[PDB]
Amino acid sequence: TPLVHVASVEKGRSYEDFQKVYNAIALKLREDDEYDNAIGYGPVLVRLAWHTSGTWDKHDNTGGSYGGTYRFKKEFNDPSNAGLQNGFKFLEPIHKEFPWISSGDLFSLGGVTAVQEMQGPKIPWRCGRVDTPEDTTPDNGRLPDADKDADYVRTFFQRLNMNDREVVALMGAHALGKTHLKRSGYEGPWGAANNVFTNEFYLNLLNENWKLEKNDANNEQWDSKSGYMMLPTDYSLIQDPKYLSIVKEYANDQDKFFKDFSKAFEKLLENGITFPKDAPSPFIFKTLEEQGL
Ligand code: HEM
Repeated sequence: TPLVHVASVEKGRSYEDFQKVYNAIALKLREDDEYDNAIGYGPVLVRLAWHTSGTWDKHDNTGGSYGGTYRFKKEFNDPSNAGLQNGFKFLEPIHKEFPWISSGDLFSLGGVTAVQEMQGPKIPWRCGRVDTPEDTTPDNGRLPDADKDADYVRTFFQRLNMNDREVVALMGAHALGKTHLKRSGYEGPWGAANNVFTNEFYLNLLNENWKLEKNDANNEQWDSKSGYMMLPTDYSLIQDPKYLSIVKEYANDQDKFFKDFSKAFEKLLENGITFPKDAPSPFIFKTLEEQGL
């Protein structure tokens, strides 16, 4: 039967403590602006939060964000995690300054901070993930393949307890960053902005003229004359009629996408965690801009 992971608040800590950690992440995001040809660390931090959470298996409550297990070599050397060492290195000085925060809390908070600082929706966030030992590290192979179709995507996300709307909303994070050939065997950005969180992914899927091509790694990807790309799994969202309707909805309603993304992303980051009835309410952090910082 499933493991139980009970959220336990870092001793004596409250909203103000976590806002300080948020602020340190946000300030470093602003400072270290030349990483990845001036994209900055925002996208890789979102990907780190997702891959550290996305190992979860609803059937037995293995993997997931709780244990912060990416810090162990089996997980940080997962071929699916290639490049995420950059997000981990970014977070190192943060963890040094705030050694009291758990690894799971830091990885998930990095993702929340990145989305909000890149002008995305507010993502409520709860503390209390607790570091678990090396033998709790999930095996490689729990993160999704990119060369597959809509049926694969739908089935895959059932393991994370996500439905069609939640899947399409989550994939909207591909507005951010790019594929890097040496990391994943795919090359190129999904859009123009790269470090601003918008509904551009959906607009690009629908509005661009896509050609199925082979990249320099001999893998198929969909390319547009604008210099954008889509993975086979991204493109599957417009091949499947159920996914397509949701893509159209998000392409035509920025607010609805923001709201749905926020819920799904929080859910992703919280999967596998039992919050005590008297745990604090989720925190909604202010951006640097909102603070006048
Ligand atoms: C079918 C599901 C998914 C597949 C197959 C997939 C696959 C990929 C691949 C192959 C890359 C490129 C890695 C590289 O070469 O650097 C990537 C990047 C990225 N992924 Fe996804 N992904 C999926 C879902 C998601 C989700 C649910 C999120 C978050 C909500 C997400 C966030 C990101 C971000 C922000 C990047 C950019 C990373 C960077 O620029 O360094 N992805 N993904």
